Amino acid sequence: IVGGKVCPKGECPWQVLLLVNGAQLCGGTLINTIWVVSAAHCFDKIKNWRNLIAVLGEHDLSEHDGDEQSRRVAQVIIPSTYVPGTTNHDIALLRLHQPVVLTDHVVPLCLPERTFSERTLAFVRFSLVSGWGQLLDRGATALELMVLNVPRLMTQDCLQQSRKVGDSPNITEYMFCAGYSDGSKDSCKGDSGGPHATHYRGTWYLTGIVSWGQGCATVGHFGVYTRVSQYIEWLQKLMRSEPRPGVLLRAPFP
Amino acid sequence: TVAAYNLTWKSTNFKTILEWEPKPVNQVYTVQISTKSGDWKSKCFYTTDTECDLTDEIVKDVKQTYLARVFSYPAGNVESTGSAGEPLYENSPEFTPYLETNLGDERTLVRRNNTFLSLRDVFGKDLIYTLYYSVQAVIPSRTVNRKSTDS
Amino acid sequence: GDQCASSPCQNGGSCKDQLQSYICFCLPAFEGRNCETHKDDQLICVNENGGCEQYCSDHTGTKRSCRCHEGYSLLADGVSCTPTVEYPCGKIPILE
Ligand SMILES: N=C(N)c1ccc2[nH]c(-c3n[nH]c(-c4ccccc4)c3O)nc2c1
Repeated sequence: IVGGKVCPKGECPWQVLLLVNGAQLCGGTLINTIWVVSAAHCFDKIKNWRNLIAVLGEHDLSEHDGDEQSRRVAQVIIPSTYVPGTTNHDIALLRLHQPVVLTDHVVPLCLPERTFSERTLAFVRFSLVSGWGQLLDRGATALELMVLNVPRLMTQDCLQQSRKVGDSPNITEYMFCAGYSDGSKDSCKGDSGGPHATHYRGTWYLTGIVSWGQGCATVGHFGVYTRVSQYIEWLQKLMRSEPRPGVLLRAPFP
Repeated sequence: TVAAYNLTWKSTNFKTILEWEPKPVNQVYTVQISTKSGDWKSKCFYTTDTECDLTDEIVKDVKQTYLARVFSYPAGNVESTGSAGEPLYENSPEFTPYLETNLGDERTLVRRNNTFLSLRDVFGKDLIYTLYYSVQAVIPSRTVNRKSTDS
Repeated sequence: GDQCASSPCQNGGSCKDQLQSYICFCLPAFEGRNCETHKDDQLICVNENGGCEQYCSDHTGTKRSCRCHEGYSLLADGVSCTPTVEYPCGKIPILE
């Protein structure tokens, strides 16, 4: 998170940290005690599948206080439409091997209903994005959880405001832009999979997943997030299904 | 669907109406207004008009800078979306009521506690009137508009 | 109406002539150039979420209904939700 602040301990209770072999992989969002939403591209290079762990209640990666809870990730489900190495359909649904226990420091983020997300949450200006990623592009990853308030944009405006040449894919309907184009504030490497969370009338909902950007806080560019409203149906259907075997599952989308 | 164009703020004594073009052929419009850091609020839902009164919103804080946008939908299919899964729209000019509203003691449309506030209440012992040395209201700190019509 | 002498301000508003134009001062429940739009008639879900705290469902020829997320129940006023559980999603316990 470039240009954010330290999320006070416990004010981001849905934040997940995924580790492969003890090494930080990506962020994630707790939607209930056994299900975590992250980004599909985080799993492009996974080989030690048993060694994928999710930590909840984490804050300061250097000091273990009592609140952290670690669970092996039993399954990683990604859309049949995601192509490895690309950025479209960048959502992954993770089944934890055993439920976490909710506490003051471990609380799920509400997965909103699609119409509510589209006609109401999509027009709340600021939402919070969070993680332990780089605090500057190619800079140091952070040790305490960082949170950043970013304003969202409709794609017309995002495309109107962005400069062309750089590693920038198409902004599809499965993505939205949020952030600042003046080089100051954005999400960055290490934050992928994490939450973009919107507050509306006293509750917080999951509106996006940290996904990609041109650098991190590049002038003339915005951060790009998976537009979660496109996948609510797919998510809920998967969470009600009977466990298929396999650690990685490509579930049909739509 | 065709996007609106020529989005224009017509405002006199804070009575503020956005206007735009075209006259819709099998299409309806909705307007959203916000301040730069505020949330978007919708108004004139699925209208066939090419104007939208926004007075109620802008008199809440006449010193903010509001931006408005107009969405275009197939009449009937009010759930239309272009490739980005979002409805077509076009933005207005920015508008800061206090500095741009045309001047016409005279009550303005700015209400406090539902009663209307008058020119002097909105511009303070800082509004001045021309006599010759025929009255004309002037707000000499303004960049735009500044002088009213004559009386 | 046309300019003030032709009573343009509907719903009890007061007209005020300008250079051929006019301004309608509306009553609290109305807006529009001619005070024509009744604020009370837009209780739809695209409009400030229908006044619902959480979910909104419009209905054919009948009032919209407000709804709540799992872990929450709709209160008496038909718009607010209350947690029915210990750790309701989207709430931050150390700030509650
Ligand atoms: N500018 C941004 N808004 C941004 C946000 C998330 C990012 N995530 C990354 C990123 N770069 N490489 C990987 C990655 C993470 C895990 C496994 C493989 C690649 C990432 O998540 N760059 C990022 C840039």
